[PDB]
Amino acid sequence: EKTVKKIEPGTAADSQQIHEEKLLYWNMAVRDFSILINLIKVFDSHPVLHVCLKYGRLFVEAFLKQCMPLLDFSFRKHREDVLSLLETFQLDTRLLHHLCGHSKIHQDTRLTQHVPLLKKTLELLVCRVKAMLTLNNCREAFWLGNLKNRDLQGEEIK
Amino acid sequence: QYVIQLTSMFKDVPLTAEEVEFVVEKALSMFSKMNLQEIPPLVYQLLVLSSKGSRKSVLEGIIAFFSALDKQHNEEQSVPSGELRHVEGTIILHIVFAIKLDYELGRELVKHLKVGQQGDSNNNLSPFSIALLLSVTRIQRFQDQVLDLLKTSVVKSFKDLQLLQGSKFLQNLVPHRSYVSTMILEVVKNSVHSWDHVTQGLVELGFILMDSYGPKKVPSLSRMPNQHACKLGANILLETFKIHEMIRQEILEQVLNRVVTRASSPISHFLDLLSNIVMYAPLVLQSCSSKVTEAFDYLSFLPLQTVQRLLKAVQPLLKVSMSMRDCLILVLRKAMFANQLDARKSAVAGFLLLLKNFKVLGSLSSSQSHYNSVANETFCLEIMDSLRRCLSQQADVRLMLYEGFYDVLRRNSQLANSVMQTLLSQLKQFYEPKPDLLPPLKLEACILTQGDKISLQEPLDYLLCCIQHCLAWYKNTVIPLQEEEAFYEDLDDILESITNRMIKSELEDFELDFSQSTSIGIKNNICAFLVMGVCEVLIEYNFSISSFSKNRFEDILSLFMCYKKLSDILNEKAGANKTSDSLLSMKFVSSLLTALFRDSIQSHQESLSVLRSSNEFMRYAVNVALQKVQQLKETGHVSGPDGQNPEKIFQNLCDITRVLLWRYTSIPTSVEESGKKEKGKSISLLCLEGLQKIFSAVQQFYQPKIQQFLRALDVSVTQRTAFQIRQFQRSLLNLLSSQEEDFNSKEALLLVTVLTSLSKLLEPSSPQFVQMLSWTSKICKENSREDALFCKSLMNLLFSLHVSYKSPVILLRDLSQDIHGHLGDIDQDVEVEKTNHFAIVNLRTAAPTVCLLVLSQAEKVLEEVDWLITKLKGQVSQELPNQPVEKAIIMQLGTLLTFFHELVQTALPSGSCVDTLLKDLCKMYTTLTALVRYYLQVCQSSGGIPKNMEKLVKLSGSHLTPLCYSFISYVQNKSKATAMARVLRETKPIPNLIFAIEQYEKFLIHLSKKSKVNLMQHMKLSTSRDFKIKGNILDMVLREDG
Amino acid sequence: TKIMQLISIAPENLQHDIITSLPEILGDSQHADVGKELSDLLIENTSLTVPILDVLSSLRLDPNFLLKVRQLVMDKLSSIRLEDLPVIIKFILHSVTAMDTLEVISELREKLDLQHCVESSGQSCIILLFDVIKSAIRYEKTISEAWIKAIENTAHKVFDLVMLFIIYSTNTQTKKYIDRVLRNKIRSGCIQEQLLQSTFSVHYLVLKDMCSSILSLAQSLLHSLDQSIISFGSLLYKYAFKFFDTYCQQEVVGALVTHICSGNEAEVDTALDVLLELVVLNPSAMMMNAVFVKGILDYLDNISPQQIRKLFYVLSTLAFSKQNEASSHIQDDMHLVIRKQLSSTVFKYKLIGIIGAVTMAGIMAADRSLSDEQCTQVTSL
DNA sequence: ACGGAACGCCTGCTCTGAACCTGTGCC
DNA sequence: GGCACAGGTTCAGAGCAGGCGTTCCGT
Repeated sequence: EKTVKKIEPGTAADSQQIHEEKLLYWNMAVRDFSILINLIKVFDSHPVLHVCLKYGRLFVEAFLKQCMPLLDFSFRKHREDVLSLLETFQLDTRLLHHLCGHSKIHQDTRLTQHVPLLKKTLELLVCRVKAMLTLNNCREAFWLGNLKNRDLQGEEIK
Repeated sequence: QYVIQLTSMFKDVPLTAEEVEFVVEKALSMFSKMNLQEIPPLVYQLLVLSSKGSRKSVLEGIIAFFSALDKQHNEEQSVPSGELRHVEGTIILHIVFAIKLDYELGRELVKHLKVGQQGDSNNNLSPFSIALLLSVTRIQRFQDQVLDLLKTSVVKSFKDLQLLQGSKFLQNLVPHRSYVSTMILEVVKNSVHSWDHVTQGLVELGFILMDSYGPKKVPSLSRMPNQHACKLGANILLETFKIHEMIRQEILEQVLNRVVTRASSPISHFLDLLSNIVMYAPLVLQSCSSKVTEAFDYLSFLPLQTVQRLLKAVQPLLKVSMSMRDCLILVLRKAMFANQLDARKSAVAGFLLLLKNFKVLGSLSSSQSHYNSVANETFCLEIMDSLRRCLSQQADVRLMLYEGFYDVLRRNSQLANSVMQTLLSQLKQFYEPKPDLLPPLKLEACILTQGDKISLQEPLDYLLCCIQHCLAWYKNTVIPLQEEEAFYEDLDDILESITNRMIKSELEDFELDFSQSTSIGIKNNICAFLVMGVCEVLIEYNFSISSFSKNRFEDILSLFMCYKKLSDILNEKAGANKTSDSLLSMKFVSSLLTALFRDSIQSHQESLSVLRSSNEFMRYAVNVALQKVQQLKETGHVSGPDGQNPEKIFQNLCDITRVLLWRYTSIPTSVEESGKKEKGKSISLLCLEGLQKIFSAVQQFYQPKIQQFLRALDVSVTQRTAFQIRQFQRSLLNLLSSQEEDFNSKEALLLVTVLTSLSKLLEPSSPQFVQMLSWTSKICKENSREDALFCKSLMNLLFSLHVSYKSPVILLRDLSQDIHGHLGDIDQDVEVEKTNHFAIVNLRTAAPTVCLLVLSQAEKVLEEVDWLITKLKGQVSQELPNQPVEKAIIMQLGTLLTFFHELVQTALPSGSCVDTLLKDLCKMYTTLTALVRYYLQVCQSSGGIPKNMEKLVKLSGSHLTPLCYSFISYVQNKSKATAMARVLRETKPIPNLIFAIEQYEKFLIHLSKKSKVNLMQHMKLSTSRDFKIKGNILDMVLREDG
Repeated sequence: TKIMQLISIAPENLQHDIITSLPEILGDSQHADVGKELSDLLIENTSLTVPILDVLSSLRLDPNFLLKVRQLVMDKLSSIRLEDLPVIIKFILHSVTAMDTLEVISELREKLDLQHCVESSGQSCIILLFDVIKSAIRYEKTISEAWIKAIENTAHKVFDLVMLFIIYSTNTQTKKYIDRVLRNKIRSGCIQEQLLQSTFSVHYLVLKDMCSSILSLAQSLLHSLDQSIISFGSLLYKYAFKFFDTYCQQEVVGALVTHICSGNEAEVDTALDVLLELVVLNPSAMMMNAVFVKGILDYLDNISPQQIRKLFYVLSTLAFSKQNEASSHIQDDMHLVIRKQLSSTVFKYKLIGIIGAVTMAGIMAADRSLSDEQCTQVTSL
């Protein structure tokens, strides 16, 4: 969280030579965030997922605040890589929502403490993606779907 | 009692476990039985024994006992004795010395009595507690803290009263025992009984409250929290000044210390306080001669409005101190040549006010008087010589001078013999003597020709205005009351010549037929204003002297035709410039309207047939009446004479109201029969405009005399206003049953605005309110016209009536089905239509207009709900009548949830409406979270849960919870640097809704944990969305962009 | 024509007299032409310039004509004596538009002659400058706010700091705003410490008229926990004590005793340190201050034992700094009250009494490298 | 061994009024 | 076809609450 937070967003006037390694670092960061998050299942203990909730909401909030201006500036130049890292973060967001559902299903005050702000920032990232599409004169391209309620192991529940 | 004393002495040893029980049980035992005189010694014993420990345990007991004694006295007086207060004065002093001895006691006391939330007070305050707080305010450490506490308590209580008066649902539910405003007034009344330490607290609280929330922009969010609260401060500054003699010499200095100093922001409330204290007891102003003396030196550097009321206030001082009068006139005459415009205007207003107040004992006409009559006379005459110096100055000074000479003449008659001559000199500065000469005005001398700019010097229209009013006053009063008389008829001859030459005049003389582009156009426009003003003042004069002669009214018609073509030429030039407050006097306007419409005498009718033959004058009379009432809207004063008198202007205004109402009532629109150019400008529409404006102004200004107002317009005021609302209702029914293709939308919305304005006068419980409610319901259910504004006004009227009648929630539910039927659905697989609920709803007006109004009313009832549940949490913190209140809350939420469930499927237009819907959804779910939060505190103590909220939770989960997610998905699915602001603005509410919903999920999970009922089984899992990008659209848009 | 003839022919005293009488003689009409002609005289002559500046301030002229004289006189503002200055700045402050405020404020603050100028006439002229500034600031709001905005843009002059003090004193509306601005300025470190000493050296007489306002300012700053602000407040308190007469020296200790009675640890520590260095600076003034130490001694309960460890230091020092009947009756009553406090068997009263008594005995007994009577007295107690 | 609760400070929410401009309706 | 009218949008500022921060106690 500290490492991703400290990196500032380059401006649109900045050259693509300075944007490209930024996006590469962002792609690496989200990839290792994904492989870190996918290790929750092996240990379904209280404190590990408890810390995971708080630091996940912090990480996605930092990603929202910093990366999204860079995506707004550099969508046209690096569209395919932007979609690739957005798809990877979509996988990560699906994992986060599944963790949220697992926390909500298991009645637990400590786990449920960090849920609503997490969902707020996650949904606000979704609406920020919509805003990013709108800023690039492609609001019609945006679309939504309902995500299935899969538990930690990856199986649908009623 | 000796047993109590010896046990108290024996208990001086340090003990905690048994000592607290002994002192509290003995305390309540002596509170329940002992004599009044033996309480203070027992008070000393218990407070000194409680110093060892358990201070608050005895503090709450004693303060509650004295509160109970206060309530006992209140119900007894509503045995009584003065000494009941006096013993409290002996008691309170000692305990505050304990507060002086023990600071932690005061710390815990002010900490407990802190209003943590709006209901945490729960009337914990009391007259004795307020007296204790003010005594603590005497001590310096907790002075600012307790003052802020009292200020916040007053603000919260005023907000609570505003909400209580804003809806009858709380009145039915909650008692009306909430009041701290009258608490301080009762404390002030009780301070007569030798409570002198309290007075410092009263003055400090009053001053901090007064200067905190005063107006600064010169506030619907804090209308009563701020403005009325300032009045409460002002009220106590009056009340203590009426009661406590010693403090009278103090507070005035502080007032002066503000009044001279804070010259930037408005100080009007302090001015009104100063006027009311000096009016009540001006003798105290003799004491502070030095303070007013040093204040007078600053008169060149004050606002004029401060100067008017200050110099009006200091007049009783001027009646005695002749040396101070000489000093005052010295600083005024020294202030004449100051280059600051405000200083000059201030000095001249002071001149006119002081010469107005000094009465010349010889032959002055009555009232509305120093023994040295000749001294007064020579003083007034030298002041008039100073005014002769004054008059040759810039335009604003002259305007104020001529405005004030009428009041000077009214309150002082002898000086008129000079004033008119002075005015005649000014008249002789511009009125040519030869009748052969065409103009009575020289444009060069009239206007200040100067280098690189043009400005007014001396308004000749105002000269003629003042001359006419003074001459009419003298002819009406002094000559009937009764060497140098000749100039009077000479003035008439002068005006007669100024009449004649003017009717024979033309635009060629004044070089007309011009704007701010060039100085030539500027002077021409100023001359146009001047000739218009003097022409209408000549209309005033000729109408005054004629006594209905045919030739005189022919002159009036020609003169007014000249004025009309001048006005038309100015309007064509414009097509700021048009707006000119005409000089027609209020009395003359009323008399002209009454003569125009209500006329029976044949000799009058002979001239009035010629006068009324031109409809332009008929429009002009009502138009100047409109302008006068609109001027009255912003301030009590008016342009014409008698601006200061409220009684005279109101009594005269009643006449124009009844005359104009008769005009509209007895004349239908068919009588007009005018062309379409002036049909919109028909005098009936102007009449309705005037009726709307005046019926909005009257109850705003003249609240106490409403009964006499309505009586003079044509028992209880409800039965009286039943008549007028019935005629207006019949007129509305006739208008709305007209041809469907088109209708007078302006007339309809003006009329329903008049209905809304007059409806607030009605007593809600009377049958007249029921009749109005039923007729409005019939109109809404039966009629459907294509006009957004008309439907909006009718909806606002209906809701404003209904909220007074009862809760609007049933009407919310019944309108919900209608809006859902008219608009549609987001699924496009379910068909809904129920149009019989309210025909006023329409597919052309349901979405943009009706939805905002109904959502705002929904937000209002949620505001009521969250205030009420906050008070429930407060009384929970305090400690079973709340069950019916809870049932009412649950029913209201259930029906409003049904309203939400009906509307949420609807495909509203994208824009502000969906944003308001999302915000109001957030408000609803936050109130639900507050409700379950309230349940968490009480059911955990009880260990069980009732069966109502379970039904509420299950119906909420079945109706609205997944439907919210579906509607959010629809909202995003419904497709279309400066734009960045809008894009970021429209990013928050959709996340905020799920944040509220999940907050509710978390809180009900906690409720299930702490109540052993799995309420989560009722609600389904939180459906969540994921975004997708259509690559084909990106390819197309990038290809065409490239 | 008559006035100009008298100006041309008459000597310096008579022409000066008619000039200073000009606003009363002239009516409204002759303002512009007479103004242009006296500006021509300003171009011609220099001796009578200051009275012409006075009447130009008094008389009614438009801003466009005032611009020329403003441009001519701003150059010479840097090269005029102290006796001339206050009426020139009176003209400048009362002959400015709404938009030109920041420019002229910055320019006049840069062109100040007090740095090189600073007899009794000089100090009288300085208070006349400050009275002119008080009159101008009190009502000309735009100039008032533009002063704070200009110095905030500037982000060190003593004259500016005294003007800042009186601005805090007079305008109640700028109270919290100027308090925050002063806190920001002292936090930034632009306000050095020596300029405080020089300010109190040069403008001690002027500062007395608002010393109550500076006491309120320092009292407000005491609540702030920043070390720089605390040092600033202590410096202001000690300078105000050491420069002003017995009056302000009484109200400062009257405020400090209440600050000690507040009981907050930072406030009580700073107040005790200020009192100790105050007694070190000048015990003679503190000798008259007798009721304040009694009030300090009365509220033994609020003051913590750590603070009591050094609280007795100050009172014992000022008591035994110089032998006097003042010291005698300051010593006998405190000795009696601590003796009877020790006489009480309560452990708290015994603790406070013994902590006071040991420090008292040490302070009176200690000396640099003491008669037989003093030895007997200290041994006996 | 661990967490929430309590309460002082702070950011950042919420309203508020005004200026500003396009869009509408009409001549 | 363009003016005058109006409501919308935008904004900067005023004012304040919860939630972080920290500590203590219950769990």
